[PDB]
Amino acid sequence: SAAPSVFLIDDDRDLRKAMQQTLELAGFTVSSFASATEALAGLSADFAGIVISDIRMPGMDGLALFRKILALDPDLPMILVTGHGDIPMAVQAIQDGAYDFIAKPFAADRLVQSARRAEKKRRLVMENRSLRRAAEAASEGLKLAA
Amino acid sequence: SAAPSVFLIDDDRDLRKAMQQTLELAGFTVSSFASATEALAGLSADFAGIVISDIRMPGMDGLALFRKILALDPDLPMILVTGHGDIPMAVQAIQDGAYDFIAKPFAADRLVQSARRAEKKRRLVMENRSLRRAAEAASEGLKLAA
Repeated sequence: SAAPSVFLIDDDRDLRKAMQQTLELAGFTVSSFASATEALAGLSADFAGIVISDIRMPGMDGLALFRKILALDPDLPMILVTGHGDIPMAVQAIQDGAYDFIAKPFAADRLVQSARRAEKKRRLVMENRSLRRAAEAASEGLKLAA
Repeated sequence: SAAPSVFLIDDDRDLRKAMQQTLELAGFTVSSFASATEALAGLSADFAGIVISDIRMPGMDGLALFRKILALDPDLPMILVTGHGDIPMAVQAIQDGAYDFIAKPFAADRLVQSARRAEKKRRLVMENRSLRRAAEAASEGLKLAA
């Protein structure tokens, strides 16, 4: 089915671009944004992809965005791109539900591996949800029938 | 249901112990081994847990163990504990199907986060497999019935 999906957020257009190309060259369909609120407006518990964001941003930072996403769906994985100094915070965020972090300057291969792992997680989640809905629907039809 | 499960492999009994206690204190049930072949003898596609192993070991190393596991079940996640010098290889192994790596000397929190992510992945996989089997079984019964 559809190629793996990513909502990518970064105030820095040059880094946003380099990361977006890395992901697209890895087979992902990417929607990128300069701001978190804009990305957020397109997100819901039905989103089949993952979110990748710089942890620091003017306005809504990466952890503020993470908390909005956690509220939307704890199983929608979020990856934090972080400078060395903010790693401890990113590790704390992971303890709180964030999915993973990538250190800057970003290594293209690490970015791809982290995104692929997160996307497999989201895919399993959506498939699980789908199978459960199918089991319920079937069960409901039969229930009525008999 | 059952607590998250781990097969932990390390030739070094002191590191094996410190890692095992970290995991058990994090809620995992751990079976630890000094050698890869011994751990391997207890593994199959039905294993509900994850594998964590030092990448270097006398006899069968961590990548040799990884290749046996890949052959058993690509979705049984394997985490490599690695020294700084072997990180590039561990990254290559991840590109080839290994799940993740942890750098030595191990940080207790990073070990726990990596194990929890891998264990959630395995749990989703086993649940997916279970739901599919349930859908097939139901479908088969109905097929016969009608």
